[PDB]
Amino acid sequence: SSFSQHARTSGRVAVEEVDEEGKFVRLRNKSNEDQSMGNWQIKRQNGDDPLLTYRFPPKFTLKAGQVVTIWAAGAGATHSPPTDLVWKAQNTWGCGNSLRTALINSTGEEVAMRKLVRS
Amino acid sequence: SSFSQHARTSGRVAVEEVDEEGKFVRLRNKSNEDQSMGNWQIKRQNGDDPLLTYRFPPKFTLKAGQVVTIWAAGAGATHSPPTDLVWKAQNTWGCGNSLRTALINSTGEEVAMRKLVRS
Amino acid sequence: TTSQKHRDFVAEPMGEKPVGSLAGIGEVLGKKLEERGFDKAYVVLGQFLVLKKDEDLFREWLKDTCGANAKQSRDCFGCLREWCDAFL
Amino acid sequence: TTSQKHRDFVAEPMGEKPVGSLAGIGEVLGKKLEERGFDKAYVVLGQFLVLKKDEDLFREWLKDTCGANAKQSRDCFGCLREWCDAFL
Amino acid sequence: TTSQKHRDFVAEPMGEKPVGSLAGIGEVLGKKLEERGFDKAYVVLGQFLVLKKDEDLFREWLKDTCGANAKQSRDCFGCLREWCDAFL
Amino acid sequence: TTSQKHRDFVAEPMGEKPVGSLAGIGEVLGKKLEERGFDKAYVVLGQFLVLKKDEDLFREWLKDTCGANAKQSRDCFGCLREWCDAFL
Repeated sequence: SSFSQHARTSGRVAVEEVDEEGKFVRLRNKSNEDQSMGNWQIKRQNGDDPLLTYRFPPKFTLKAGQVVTIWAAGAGATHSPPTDLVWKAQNTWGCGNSLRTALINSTGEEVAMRKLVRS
Repeated sequence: SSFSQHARTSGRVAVEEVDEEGKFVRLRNKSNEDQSMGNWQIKRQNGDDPLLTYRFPPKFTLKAGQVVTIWAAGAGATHSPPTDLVWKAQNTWGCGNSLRTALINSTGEEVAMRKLVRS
Repeated sequence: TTSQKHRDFVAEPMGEKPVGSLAGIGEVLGKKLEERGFDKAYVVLGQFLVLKKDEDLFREWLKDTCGANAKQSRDCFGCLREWCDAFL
Repeated sequence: TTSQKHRDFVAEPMGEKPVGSLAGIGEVLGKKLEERGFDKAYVVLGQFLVLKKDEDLFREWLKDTCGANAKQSRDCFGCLREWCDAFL
Repeated sequence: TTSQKHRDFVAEPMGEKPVGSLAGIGEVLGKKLEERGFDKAYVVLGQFLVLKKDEDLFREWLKDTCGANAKQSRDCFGCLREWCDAFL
Repeated sequence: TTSQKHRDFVAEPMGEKPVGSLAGIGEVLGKKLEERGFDKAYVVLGQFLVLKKDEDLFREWLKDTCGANAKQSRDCFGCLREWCDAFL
């Protein structure tokens, strides 16, 4: 796939899938309990590109075993909570050989991260 | 006043005032927290007249207790963001015996409403 | 014209107000209906919706379920109908 | 978990949507309920209020009133409960 | 400021839209461009890109190809420029 | 299979890369292409698109324009084709 994926998780939510073209960001709650992700921050790093910061609404909770996918403006997807959300303020999550998607909670702590590395 | 006022609001911003001549629509962030109204839509119904939809900027914030007054094109006022906006795209907000305005958020959901009903 | 309590109730959605908050519903009739099981306004309105908003049937049933006179039943029906026209 | 028709019904006030607009209600069951008298979503919601939001009683009543299965009854009960939580 | 046809064209990638879907291209202009060989929007854009995105050169080429005046040439050049900015 | 320059060109949008930045295009080939009029990589890509992505046509054009051989023409065609498949 030419993009190595590094998965690390210390909480309940893991970064399930990252789009190489930056169309969407997919996270998974692999525990057996619902995770409240109110005002959690998603920071996307594309190599040396400036950070794109996405902020969730003040009250948001992902049910256990459910999938929420954050789509970009250029993707053309339709938001449908609690499973589908679209970030119209950003045309695309970006591209590059070093794509890093870090999930930041409301306390500014990194609990999940997945990095796409291409030789 | 012959125009019975019927208001409904479930969020931090409520319909502060409605102009009977359709010059402006006035709202207030009646909470104690600054409210971000980015991309929020305003849907105004004037009896049987077609709905007029005004959309907030992608990142617009109404602070706590502040007054936002969206003026029509025929209002003649000058926009002063984030306090005064003039909807030059709409000559008048309209008139009629059934003036109901529904505020639509960034997620396309109604949280505040005021309806003026005349005999 | 209209009772002020009626105006207050029709101004805003019923929410979770007690049946006593309904216009024309005092402590006597309110307590009667609460003991009847209609302990809240929204159940009573659902009955009104179930009765398909008919004035005669709703007023007669209200009298038979608590004892509202023609005046009280008329006022309660008017308040419910106006609220439905406003929020329903 | 929820259908888009369910969300559309929930996302807006019910107004005067037909009984068929309810989640999990197709042509057959909606027509049956209209035959029973529940010709609109508001009548069903009023019944639900009279039912005082009991899941089992509401679903049993729906099955006895239009032959709805656990799927359709669950969908309609969820839609009505969410609409109540949002607007009531 | 921006024409609705221009907004529709720029909102999505041009893909395989005909020359008539271009902003500032009417039926007569579209037919002329199709007859000349620029029968599709992307070929016209490539010709615009061949002219190194120059406003004057592209507008003069459009005028000599189909007969556009100042307004039509300006609208077409603006549409292609905004499409290039958005996607190219 | 492909040179490092090909990977570098494909992995990112071309933007404003010079004609020499194309895979299989040397300093002499790039200078000749600039002299002929294809002074940028996106100009060569537009020429490739005009040829409707034909391999033989593009290779013959490159050979007749800058004197590129079969290997250089094949490398440039592959680079442009992969860029189109990745972004266009």
